[PDB]
Amino acid sequence: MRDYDEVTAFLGEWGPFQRLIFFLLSASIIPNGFTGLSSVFLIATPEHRCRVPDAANLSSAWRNHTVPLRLRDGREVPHSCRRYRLATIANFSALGLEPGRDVDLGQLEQESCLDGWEFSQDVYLSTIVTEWNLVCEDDWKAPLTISLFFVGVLLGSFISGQLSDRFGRKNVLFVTMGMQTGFSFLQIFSKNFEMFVVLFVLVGMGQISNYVAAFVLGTEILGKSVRIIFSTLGVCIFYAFGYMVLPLFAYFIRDWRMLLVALTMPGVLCVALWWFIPESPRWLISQGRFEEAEVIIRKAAKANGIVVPSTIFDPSELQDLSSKKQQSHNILDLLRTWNIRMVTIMSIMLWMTISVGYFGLSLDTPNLHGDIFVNCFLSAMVEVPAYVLAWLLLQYLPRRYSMATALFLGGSVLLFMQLVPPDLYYLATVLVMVGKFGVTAAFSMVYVYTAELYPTVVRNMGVGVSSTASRLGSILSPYFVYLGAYDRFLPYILMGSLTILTAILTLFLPESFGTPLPDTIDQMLRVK
Ligand code: NA
Repeated sequence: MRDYDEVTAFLGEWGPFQRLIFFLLSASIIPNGFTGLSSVFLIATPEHRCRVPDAANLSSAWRNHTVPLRLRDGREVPHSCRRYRLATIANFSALGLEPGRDVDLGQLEQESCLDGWEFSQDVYLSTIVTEWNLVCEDDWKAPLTISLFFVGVLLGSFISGQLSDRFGRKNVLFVTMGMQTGFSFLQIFSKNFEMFVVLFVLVGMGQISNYVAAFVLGTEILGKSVRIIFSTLGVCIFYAFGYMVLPLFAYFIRDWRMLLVALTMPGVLCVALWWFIPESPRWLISQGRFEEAEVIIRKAAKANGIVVPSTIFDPSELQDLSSKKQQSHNILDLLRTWNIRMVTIMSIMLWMTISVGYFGLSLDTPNLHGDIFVNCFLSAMVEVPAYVLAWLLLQYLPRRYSMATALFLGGSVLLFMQLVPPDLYYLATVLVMVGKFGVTAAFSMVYVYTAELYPTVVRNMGVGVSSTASRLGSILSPYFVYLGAYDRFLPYILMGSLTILTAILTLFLPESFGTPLPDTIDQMLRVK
């Protein structure tokens, strides 16, 4: 009995076919890059103050003091959710009494905005926050729509695998890419907040589905070695490239409708790949469609320029290939033994905390001091070296110390943020970027570490559980940034403390480097 990897070895690990599949599937991830974190610009909050109509007979003296003041960063700014009672202000404004002299501004009555907000346009022209006034009493609705986006991402992860197994990798890939672009485009015509949130949920469901489908297809077509490079550096780097390109558009386009129009344009180009990406021959063989798999294999061989007589490719054996034993599906197997139970709980906590930190640090860029566009670009740029370093470390160093050090650096750098004085405010940004670098590195390494820790019989189930925990952590991430209203540094304190605790936790996991991967739970390494 041969194996698929052994029968198709005559194609070679690298060449025009593998090069084209690799770069066409990796480039298909660029739309996933700027779509996920577009909330940084679509749902931004400009400066605002209580509106006052023009019908009030207020002189220039009162027109400068219609809103109470508050201190912020030492300086004073207008109150964002209160205004002096317009009836009372006008009552003696008409009579000629002057502000601050006759009537004490510290004793006047206050009321919430009855006529709306102003939403200064220094940086943004319009956002969904300005569109539907998601401020003050309704400010909690801004992080809710982001959480619902990640909820949709969560739900899409469950059904995408089953759907692609039932209907094929390419079909689901392109269908979900089409639905993601169609629903993202329809948001331009949103009529109310509810329609926008529902469409955002479906957008996230398609974004995850067309990411998982492309990942599976790429990992199934490519060879034994190029598979790991594609899985770890290809898609991640192209996602980072998309994330880096996201702020370049937002710099020129500052209207959420036009920004959505621009960000959805590249997704249309990805439809041109239908004639250049083949179906996974392994899946077709598993379906019994050996003729199509043979056709695709012969086309690939012709593309690579390898002469393929019967003595080097016999399609009869293609119908009688070996098949690996099914992995267990009962989730109880992960919790019926002490060691695997402890490992699973530690992996869940690790993945959830890393995801929470990674997304909280990415969503908090608009609040840092400096240019929001440059800060977003820097946040995206540091991911590339993080991925390269993660790959090199996994290639040459033990995972336990590598991840422990990465998490320690990331968590510790965030705690020092409160100590930076305003004279060197820019030192805060570099600390945040270093923390993002460390968190990205740890997030990249944790996948390979967890995949190595679990045995073959429950590897897929354990990785899936850890991924679901990571999705939950991502869902929770936007609410950590929301705490910035109640305290400027609380989100960083929380994320740093959790990252440090996770770093200490990593030192208790067993070390898989240099040890053969186990096949059964009894061969699983024992926790410290
Ligand atoms: Na994609």
